[PDB]
Amino acid sequence: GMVTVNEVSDEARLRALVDRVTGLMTELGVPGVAVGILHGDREYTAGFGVTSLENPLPVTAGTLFQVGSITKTFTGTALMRLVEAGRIRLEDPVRKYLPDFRVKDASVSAAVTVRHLLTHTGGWVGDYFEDFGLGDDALARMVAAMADLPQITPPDTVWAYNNAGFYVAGRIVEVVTGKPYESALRELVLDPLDLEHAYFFAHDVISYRFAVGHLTGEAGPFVARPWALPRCANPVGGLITSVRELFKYARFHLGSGPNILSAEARRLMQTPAGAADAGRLMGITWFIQPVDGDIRLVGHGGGTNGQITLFNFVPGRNFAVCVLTNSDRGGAINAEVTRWAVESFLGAAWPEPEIYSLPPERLATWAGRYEGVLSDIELVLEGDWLVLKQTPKGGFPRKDSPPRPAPPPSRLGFYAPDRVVALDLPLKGSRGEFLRGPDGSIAWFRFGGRLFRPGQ
Amino acid sequence: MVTVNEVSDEARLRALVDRVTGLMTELGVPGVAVGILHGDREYTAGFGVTSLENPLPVTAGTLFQVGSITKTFTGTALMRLVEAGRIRLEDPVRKYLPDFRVKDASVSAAVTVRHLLTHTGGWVGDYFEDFGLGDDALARMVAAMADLPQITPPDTVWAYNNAGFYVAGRIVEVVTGKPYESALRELVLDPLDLEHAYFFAHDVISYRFAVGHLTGEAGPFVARPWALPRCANPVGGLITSVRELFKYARFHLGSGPNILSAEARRLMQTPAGAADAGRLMGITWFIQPVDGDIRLVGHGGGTNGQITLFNFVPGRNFAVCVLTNSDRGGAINAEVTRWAVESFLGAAWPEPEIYSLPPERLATWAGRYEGVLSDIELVLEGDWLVLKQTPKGGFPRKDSPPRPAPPPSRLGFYAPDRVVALDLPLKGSRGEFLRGPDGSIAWFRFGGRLFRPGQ
Repeated sequence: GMVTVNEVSDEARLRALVDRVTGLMTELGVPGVAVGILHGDREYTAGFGVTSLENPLPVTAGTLFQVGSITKTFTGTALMRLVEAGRIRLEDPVRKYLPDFRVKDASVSAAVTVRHLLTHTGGWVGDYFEDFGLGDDALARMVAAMADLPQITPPDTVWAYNNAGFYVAGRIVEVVTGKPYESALRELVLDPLDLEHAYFFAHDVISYRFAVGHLTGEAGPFVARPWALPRCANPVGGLITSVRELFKYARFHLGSGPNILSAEARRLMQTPAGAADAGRLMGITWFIQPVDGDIRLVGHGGGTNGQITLFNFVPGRNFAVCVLTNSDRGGAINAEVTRWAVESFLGAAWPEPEIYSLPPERLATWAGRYEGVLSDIELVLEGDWLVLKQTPKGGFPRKDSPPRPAPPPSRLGFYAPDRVVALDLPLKGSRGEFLRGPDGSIAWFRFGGRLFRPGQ
Repeated sequence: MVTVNEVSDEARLRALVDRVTGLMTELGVPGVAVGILHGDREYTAGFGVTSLENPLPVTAGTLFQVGSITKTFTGTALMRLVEAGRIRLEDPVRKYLPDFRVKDASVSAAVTVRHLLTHTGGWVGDYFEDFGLGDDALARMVAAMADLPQITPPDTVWAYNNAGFYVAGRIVEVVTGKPYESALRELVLDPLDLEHAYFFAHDVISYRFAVGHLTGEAGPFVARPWALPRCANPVGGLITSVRELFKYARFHLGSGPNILSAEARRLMQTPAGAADAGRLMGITWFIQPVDGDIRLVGHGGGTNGQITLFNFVPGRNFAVCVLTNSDRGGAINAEVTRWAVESFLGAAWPEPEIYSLPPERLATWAGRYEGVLSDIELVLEGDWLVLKQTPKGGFPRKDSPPRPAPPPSRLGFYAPDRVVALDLPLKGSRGEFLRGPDGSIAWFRFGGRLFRPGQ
């Protein structure tokens, strides 16, 4: 059962895209993929596949997807909204607005600022997902539950993707505004930017065209259940929107949109506040990726229960690209579509780092167990290559949800000292870094933004 | 030309599929789902599409908003707490809700649980607002009922009372110590093995569901908002399919597991008095006599563009199910139910005989009639009285816009002070003029709701 090509705005221009994507989906098993490209006054949209495997409908440019972690930028934009009005400062401590907030470390609980949450420099355990109902008290109970959150590293030491840090970021918006986050996000960002179809609950998306998530196991893909994230995770990644609205979001952040943030504040979100992971830079919620001289990708990735998305934009060039898939393997599509649009519309040259292996005597020093909070990473020496074998521990989306189907193993190839990238689909493209301790021993293995402790 | 999706028995339902395929193109309903249970044989029939913007074939497993049918589920939970010796229908409400209050002080102290389940409260029945998506939504609504005025004193004039089930549902919450949606699972839903019986959009979204359709001037369109307030879940927030309503039907026929005693279900199906339009009122059940010993026991359902109907005949292992996703599906709810009764049991449907009234006599019933959710105008046209409904809004939410008014319908008499509409989509709805002791018209009961004569 091959994939469908539902809608293509320009057929001749996106012809290479149509064939490049229509191929991958057959490979990975992605049920549906929505693409949107922006270049000056022109907008290029393309829809592939079906919304659901059980309930198929053609994926279009207006199809509603769960953009996932892209919502963090909306939370940051809403916070910078409050910074411009003189109500919040990024250097202010969190306890200035939530005096009851606390994590396991008391010294960190009193020194963490708003800037720490938006730059993932808190240091506590990030991937922490519980459910506290569907009422407006869900987010306030999430933050109070963070009192047991242990410290992985002290703050401002080793960069770590922090989902839990945005519970506080959204809760700060709740307190300073005095309204629920979903209403406040709608008040400061959605309504002024004319984001018509941008929702947080399933009771607003049912009557339209939406996508469901898919997990792929041995015998193929299947619908991912449950479809909805906990309400307390909405400031983290609970937004549901389409390509046509992500275009409006891109125009604003490119300086070509309305002024809910002055240009000065918008460029501050896109100024590197420090290093992130895998050669990326950390803005204010924004990820910055150097490419070709002045050309650098600003954006963020997304991923819920079976819905993997990506959003990027080039400042001063009026360029943007959105890719929204409904499979746990759509990240491979997210990368190739983003790369082609930059190489096709901006004519840039991409930094393809040289892939190499090492003598197996050295590779044996990297193999072993690597323990995370959401999954395990398993490196074993097979042939002249190191192979990554991931194993989800369970706990997503709910604390009782089952372990998701593990992806097929992939070979690891070095492109720099202590830096690797996966060479086989569907993990192909994900970079990793071995952070070593003061004695020279492996202290962490950062992969996908998360830190894994060497167990051996 | 409407696609036929599923038929369990094409031969036995040969005449059925033809009647529905024609009735859908006439009224404009996008999809219906039919389920017939007779003995050990079950007959299902899938029809049409789940949506006009996003069609999908409707099957027996397609999730429909059964609407006010949920009231029967709420009464089943309370009747389960009846058997456990936890609650009593004759007990006042304040025994379980000591803070409960309506505008009338005496009624607040005398209303019982039986009053809630039999629509005999007397306060304003149609009262809807929103208090969030949390487990506190039902508590804030019952507390907001402290201002609901009295239309009539209790046990005087029967009237449909949605509000009473806010309290009847809240009584389940306090007695069990769980949310109302959870308490229903623990009491009836899970004991009867009905997985696909949900209340929230976030649980139905991953499956096949039907969206509501409203019929306006430019034709039918997808009804927004799809969602009902969480506090209205004890009123009519249940979402399920035909496959699950069979087990629910089988249970009340006795051919299911006994979470309720046999005499309890019989006491639920026993008429506790007269309701509206010749129907009888049991414990949440609506009883309509048709022929001899055969009686239709069931309930209607109505949400934002989804009309449903569920009836069963005790003593015959018989039950019918018709779920439509458009506001004009009521004629198909009656037609399929009417056909199924005398096709599988062989009875004779009570088709009322109509007689005409001179215009000098009809003019005594004409005038303006004011209601809560809609307005009624009775107009003399030729040798007939014409009903004109004018909704004012407030459904599903207190700020929702008024729905398109249904086409007017002529009114024909079948008994003194008793009418029945003759034109679609109102064809079949009977009305009643209740006369005060002084002989003047006190109320016009239409659609189970009361209307005051205009001043």
